[PDB]
Amino acid sequence: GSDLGRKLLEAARAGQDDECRILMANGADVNAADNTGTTPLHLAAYSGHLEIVECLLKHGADVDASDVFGYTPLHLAAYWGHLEIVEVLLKNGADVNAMDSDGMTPLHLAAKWGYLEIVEVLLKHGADVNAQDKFGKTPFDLAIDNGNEDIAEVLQKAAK
Amino acid sequence: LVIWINGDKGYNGLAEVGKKFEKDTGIKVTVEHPDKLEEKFPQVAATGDGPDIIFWAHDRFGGYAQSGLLAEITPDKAFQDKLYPFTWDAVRYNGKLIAYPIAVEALSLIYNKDLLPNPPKTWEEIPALDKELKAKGKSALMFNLQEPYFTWPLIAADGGYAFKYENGKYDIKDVGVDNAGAKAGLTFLVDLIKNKHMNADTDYSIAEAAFNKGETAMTINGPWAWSNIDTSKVNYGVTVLPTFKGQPSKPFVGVLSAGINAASPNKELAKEFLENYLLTDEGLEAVNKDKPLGAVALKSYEEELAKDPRIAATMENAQKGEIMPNIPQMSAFWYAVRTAVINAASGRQTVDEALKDAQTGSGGTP
Ligand SMILES: [Hg+2]
Repeated sequence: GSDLGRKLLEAARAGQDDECRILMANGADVNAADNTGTTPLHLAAYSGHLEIVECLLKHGADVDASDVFGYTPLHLAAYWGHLEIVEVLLKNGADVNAMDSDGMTPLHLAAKWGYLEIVEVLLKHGADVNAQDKFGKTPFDLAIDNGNEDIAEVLQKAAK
Repeated sequence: LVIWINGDKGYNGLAEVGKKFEKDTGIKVTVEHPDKLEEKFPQVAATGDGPDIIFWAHDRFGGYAQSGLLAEITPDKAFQDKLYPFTWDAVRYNGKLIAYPIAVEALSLIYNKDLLPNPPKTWEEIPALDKELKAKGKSALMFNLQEPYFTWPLIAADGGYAFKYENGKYDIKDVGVDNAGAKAGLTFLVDLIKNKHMNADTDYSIAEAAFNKGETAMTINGPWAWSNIDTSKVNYGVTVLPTFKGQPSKPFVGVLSAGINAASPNKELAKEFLENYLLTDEGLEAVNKDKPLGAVALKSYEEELAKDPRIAATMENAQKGEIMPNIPQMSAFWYAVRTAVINAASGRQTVDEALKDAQTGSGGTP
């Protein structure tokens, strides 16, 4: 995307829905990506701004774009506790079991940081509870290791 | 007595101690600060010339000693105890002491007391802290991620190390770059970047600019940076680095040391100037007045300097840090690890891949 692309990435990161609107109106590439594979939808899902995410998706943003670390927008949305964003990404065909370089999935991330309601919606869309990461840890194991009580129980019930 | 000390140190103050000696002994004392003296010394000392005493960071002296440029110093048992134990570990080559420790420097955690009155005691809680601050349009932590010197504190916390040290001797072959300790630390660092708590392109100027204008709650830096933060008028504090996996961060320690030239006929005479005229409360203050030494190796005077919490923090982190190997092979370490961290941070290589290369590149084995 060059000049406008870099600006779009910055607007997405900073959660500037207006700037994003203006940049896209000036021909900014919705699927622009920097050297690390980071796209506007990644930074938008990280910014926690819903309107921008919905805007990027409507312009043809790829929901399952992976960065160099194997992170999709869904990974960032879950990790940063943006429930509404997680729901929109999944609604737009996000891979719920997307796995990063270290075998981490959105469920692992949501389970790690106590995002109960995000764990629920993820499980609702078929999140794999028996998915082991590079350390052999399941999302349940992460819930236990981080003292997340209510989430460890839900993941247990789901497993059984 | 001819002495060489860098121009950025308080050489005028050291010269006052020189005036004292002369007036208290007779022998004249000249204090010079030639351009690029750390490179000039090994060339001029190889011809049997140079100064009687050389002041420079200890890390350089191991190369000097290896070429027999430095006379072995013989501090009595009583003198050893006047200085902090670990400082002597920085002036040994092949188990023998080749220099007197003068001052000590190490990285500390610098924080904005208005944005973060309660600085983190652990690395593990920074992600949560950054999440809270990002709501306010700010970040928890920004520091130079381009140089191993700045990222090693974390990488080494859980058992990483440059070269194995014991009995004043480094093992060129025992490198602790790709051990479980190093991989755990760098993985945590990369995860901070992967989750966007930090940016892989953050360098010295970017981190400095961000902290001094109140955009980030924390940074990592040394005493040299304080002066720029004072001018920014940010209400900052300097404190112990966060722990990782219950382990203290291990910053590299730089120890301004004074060596005696092997070609000097005034060995025992230089010993009296350093032990009884420079390494005292009076001697160190005379120098500190001209240009702050920061933390010092002399217990008595350090305890007075430590009334400044920033200096107290510097010493605390130094005591918990890793003395910078003073051996030439350290050039290989800097070179290899610098590439490994930048590559792991950018995803160009995985942690395991990056540190394996660094282990080999530093001269070690997997
Ligand atoms: Hg947009």
